This record gives sequence, structure tokens and C-alpha cells, in this order.
Amino acid sequence: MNLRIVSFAWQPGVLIDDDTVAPLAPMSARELIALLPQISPLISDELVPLDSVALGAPIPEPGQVIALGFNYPTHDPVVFMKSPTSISGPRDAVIAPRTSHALDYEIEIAVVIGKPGYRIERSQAIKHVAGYMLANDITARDVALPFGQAQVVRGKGYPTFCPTGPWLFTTGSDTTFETFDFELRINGELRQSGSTVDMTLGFAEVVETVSATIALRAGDIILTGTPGGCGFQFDPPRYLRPGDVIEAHSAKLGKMRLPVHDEKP
Amino acid sequence: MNLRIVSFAWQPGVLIDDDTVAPLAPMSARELIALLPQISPLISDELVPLDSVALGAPIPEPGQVIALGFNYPTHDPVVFMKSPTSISGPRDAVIAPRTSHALDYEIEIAVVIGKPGYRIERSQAIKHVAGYMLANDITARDVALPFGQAQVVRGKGYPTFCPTGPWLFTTGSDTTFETFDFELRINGELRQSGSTVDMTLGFAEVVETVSATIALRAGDIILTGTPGGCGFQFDPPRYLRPGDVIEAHSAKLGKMRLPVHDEKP
Ligand SMILES: [Cl-]
Ligand SMILES: [Cl-]
Ligand SMILES: [Cl-]
Ligand SMILES: [Cl-]
Ligand SMILES: [Cl-]
Ligand SMILES: [Cl-]
Ligand SMILES: [Mg+2]
Ligand SMILES: [Mg+2]
Repeated sequence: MNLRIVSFAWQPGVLIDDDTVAPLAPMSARELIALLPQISPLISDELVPLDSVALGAPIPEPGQVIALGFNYPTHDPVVFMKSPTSISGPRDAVIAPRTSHALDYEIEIAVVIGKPGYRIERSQAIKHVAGYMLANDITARDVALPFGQAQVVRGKGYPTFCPTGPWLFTTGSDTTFETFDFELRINGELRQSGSTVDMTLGFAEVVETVSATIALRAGDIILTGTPGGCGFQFDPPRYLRPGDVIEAHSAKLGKMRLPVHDEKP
Repeated sequence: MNLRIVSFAWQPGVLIDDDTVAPLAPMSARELIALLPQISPLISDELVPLDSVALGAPIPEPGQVIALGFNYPTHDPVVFMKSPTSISGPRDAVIAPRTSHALDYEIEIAVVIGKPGYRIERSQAIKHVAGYMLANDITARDVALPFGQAQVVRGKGYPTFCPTGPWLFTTGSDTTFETFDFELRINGELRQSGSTVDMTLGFAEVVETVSATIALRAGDIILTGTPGGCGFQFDPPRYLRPGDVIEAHSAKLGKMRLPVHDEKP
């Protein structure tokens, strides 16, 4: 029942197995999100290589992208917004703009909204989530705090600053939220390691708190926070460098490989 | 050539005269924006009361809503983002949430993007603007600064916090940006009075500076700043009260009348 839905970089796919995928139309992302609960058994009962096709952002045009700051202890929570045009795919380069010398990474688990809602009650949060995706809240910290009048939208909003995927891991038949363990490496070296059990606000409370002040629609994405190990937390800092490769992994949500390139002056 | 396009509260309309409107389909908002320059002469050459029909937000589902802080001297500029679900119509109530006792008004002129762009050059900015709308960047200042870790997205993002309209005043044949004079009153009393000549960053420079870090699509809205006279700028403050009526006016962009109601505890 937990389907894994991809986008061929519009064309939806589902994972046949953990190594193989198939096109789905023959058998809009936001518009397929809103119809998943009834066709989920259809698609699942009615059930080629993943290394050989190009995979996009699973939700390529979310209505809004909400990101939470300070939702882990090693990194109350602050609601940020990322430009929807920051959205990017699971193998796409992160491009450090000409205007930044302090580009940071932040591995997060995103939920994708499946039914609209406002002042969603905690116990009903699960009914509004279509599923989950791996994500990164890439942030140009020097742009965001040009004198540490913050420019947080600017710092989080450039193209390529919201990598997502490789798939939407659907909620299927779940009556509660799932738990994930996730890691981010750069050139093979461990930078971040988290479990969603360390969230100050769990998935349900995230949906509750965000929707307490922002009305949500199907296709909206919420990044639920990053743990410690970010670039800014060291001396010297460990910000993204030209030629770094970000590798992010979660057992249920797949893997990202994001090459880093600087814009030239 | 400067058409005035409304939305019947989807159904587009054009203003026949300053007192009368007509439906347009027989003769998507974002999708009509992207086709305006070629049908503009069609609609204009091929050219009932306004007090008798309900008028909506002219762009009801913009992809993103950007708002500028500090773009007037009496109020460098800071880029904010409003939730697209804050968008609201020209006669719709502003609803002060249960969680705010400091709801402020900010009359602004918005531009609406008509052609996509990123790192738009100043002299080409006009080619990317479909037109202009009156707007308000309503802000719950106590939510935004819960200890004057800012919650600016929260403070600007509630439903009803981005009134727009009554119409999209199109660019038509203009080779440069136009000038507007605008005012906001509450229960007939003058609060704010501005002219776009006082913008620190003019319309073209707004498009340039915003698009220098955020990629823009057709249907995106930019609020270009508010002048002085906001609630927070007085002792005692002059924040929106239950039963206040906001009246905003610009000669070319029409008028708003927004009743204020508090959510009960
Ligand atoms: Cl989409
Ligand atoms: Cl749960
Ligand atoms: Cl996992
Ligand atoms: Cl729209
Ligand atoms: Cl100009
Ligand atoms: Cl005017
Ligand atoms: Mg974050
Ligand atoms: Mg403003």
C-alpha cells in the first residue's frame, strides 16, 4: 500500500521494486496527489531500471514550500518559506550563486499535503498527508544574514536550493505517521545523521502548528527540520565547496546525489 | 490598450467603462496572463454594473507572493514572502486571528509577472510585467516579532492577509512603468498616502533585485512596498480594530473596502 511515486525528468512513475520502475499514466502531480487514496488500491492491486532513467522532483510545482527551523535539538520552531522555483530533483546540481561564499546543506524529511486544511487538529493531520519525500533546505547563510533586516527568503530561495526526491513515499493505509532514519554525506564523509524521533515537533504537530496560521492545499510541501552537523556549526566552517557531492540517504525514501558548482563572477 | 481585468467571485471580466464590466470568456488567470499581449489588441479592438457583481482577487492562485519591506523612506529593501493562501479579494473581510492583538495594514502597489524570468535586467523588467494591482501586506506584528527567531512568514501568511484588486491594470503598449498615487483610510480617516516616485527601488529595479535571487513565473505577484502611517508607528498604536473598515484607493487601480473582524477566543 505504501507506493513510491517518481517523476521522469510531466510523466509519473511507480517503483516496481527497489531497482526498477514503470510508467503509470497508461495504467498533474498535485492532481494525482488529490486522487491517490481511491486509486491507491487500484494501482497497488494492479501492480525499466531506476539507474537508467532521469528522475525529477516528485512534486515539481507545489503551491508553497514551508520549511521549519529549529525543529531538532542539535540544530519555538520557526516557520520559513522557500520559493517554489527553488524546487529541484534528486540528482540535480546545487548551484551556489555568485553572491554567496557560505552555502549550507540541511537534510530534512518533507511531508506532502494531500487534502486541503486550515487549523488541522493533531489527530487528523495524517488524513491530510499524501506522503513523504527526502529533501534539503539549502541556505546561503551570508545572504540570509548580511549583518549577523534578515534576508531569510533570499537565502533559502535561489534555484536549486530545494532538492527533493527521488520519490514520494505514500501513506497508503497508515493510521499514524512513520519513523525515518536519514543521513547526509559529502564526498562519502558523514555530515548529518538524524531520526524523526528527535523532532521537537513530530509530523502530526508540524501539520497542526503550520496549519494553525497557514491554509494548506494539496501539493504543498513542508520540510520538517534538519539535525546538527551543518556547515555553520564548525570552525573553520564546512560549507559546500565547488566539486563537493552531497549524498543523502534514507532507507524508505531513497538517495540523492547532488553535485555542487559555483557560478563564476 | 491598458485593460482592466477582474475576476467574478473562475470567470474573467474586463471593464467596459469605469462603472461597468463585461464577461470575457465568450468574447486560468495565470494562463490568461501568459496570453495577454497577443489578445490585448483583439480584446481591445473587439471592445453590467460594477456595483452589482461580486469581484474576487484578480490573480486567485499566484505561484508565489513576494512582498518588499523598507522600500519607502517613511516606512536595503527586505524580501518577504506571503503564503499564496493569504490572497483575498477587494471587498473581502480581513480576519484578525485569535493569536494577534497587533494587526497592521500596509497599502502597496503589486506587479504581476507575465513572462518568466531569472536575473532580469532592469531595462527588460517591463517585458515581464503583465500589469498592476492594488494590494495590502496585512501583518500581525506581535506574531511576526514574538520577542522584539522572527516569525515573519507566520505574521504575514494567515488567510485574508493579502487583499488584492479590484483589477489587474494591464501594461498594454507601455514601454516603461507607470506612476501611481494611492491612499488608505480607515473609517474615512486618512492613514497612508503614497506615490510610487518615493520608492527607493522603482518598479524596474524591484523586478531586477527580486529576480536576481528568485526565479519568477507568470502569475507571480510582487508587492512593492508601503509608505508610512502604519499602526505600529504611533503611540498609542493604530492597529486594526474589530469593526474598522479599510478603504484603499488609487485612480487607475480602483478601490478596496475591507471590513475587519476578530476571531473570537
Ligand atoms: Cl506539481
Ligand atoms: Cl503520529
Ligand atoms: Cl527510513
Ligand atoms: Cl490564478
Ligand atoms: Cl520605468
Ligand atoms: Cl493612480
Ligand atoms: Mg530548515
Ligand atoms: Mg510590505
